[PDB]
Amino acid sequence: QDLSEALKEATKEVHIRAENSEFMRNFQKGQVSREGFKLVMASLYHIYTALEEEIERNKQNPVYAPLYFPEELHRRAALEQDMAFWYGPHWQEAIPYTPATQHYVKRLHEVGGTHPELLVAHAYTRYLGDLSGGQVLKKIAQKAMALPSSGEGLAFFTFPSIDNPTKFKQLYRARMNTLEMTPEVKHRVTEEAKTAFLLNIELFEELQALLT
Ligand code: HEM
Repeated sequence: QDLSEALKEATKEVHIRAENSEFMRNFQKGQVSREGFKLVMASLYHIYTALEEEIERNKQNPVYAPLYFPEELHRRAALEQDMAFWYGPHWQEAIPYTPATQHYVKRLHEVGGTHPELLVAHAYTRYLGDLSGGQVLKKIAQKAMALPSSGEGLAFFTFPSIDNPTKFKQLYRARMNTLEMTPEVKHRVTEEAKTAFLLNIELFEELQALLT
């Protein structure tokens, strides 16, 4: 069984739980406000910063290299633009760093520094989601908060280097199947992907609690 299929099958149930989390449920209803959106985007800034820092550390490592797509996927630069938009010129010292966010970042550095062979699980969970449900959220966010089609404030959800996300995802899944794979690595990677989904669910549950 190819890794791409193993990952889809391994995370299909927790995905349902994540897509139906209270924060996302409200988001999908269009009940997202500036305060809530700033909280999640600021948390993603910390998360993607840590993820991409570990990706850079392991870009030459064969256990990850085939999936090294900085130009097409990396979000840090986009998030820095969004942070300046939502938080202003001094966003660096204005944005929050919640406990759930720190926990996520913590696991990211553990994987990147000690278990690099599992890094693919974390890139898969965030990036492929960004190119799927993330595109739906972008549309909802634009309508709910009156964000311009010009993209300001939603740079994170925009991939100017990917003409067709559907096609890119297929390329990505295929590339995931070229990584050196053993029963040991395959089992652990699917396990870490489930953990990645849980870290996201816990972030959303936390943010929702902070807002309510
Ligand atoms: C906001 C609610 C969500 C919606 C509307 C949504 C919707 C979708 C849809 C329609 C697909 C299928 C795309 C395809 O076959 O190419 C998908 C795939 C995916 N989603 Fe979500 N999603 C949501 C939440 C999430 C969350 C919170 C995560 C984890 C951060 C996530 C990560 C993924 C991943 C990793 C895939 C790719 C699965 C695969 O093809 O192996 N999604 N999502």
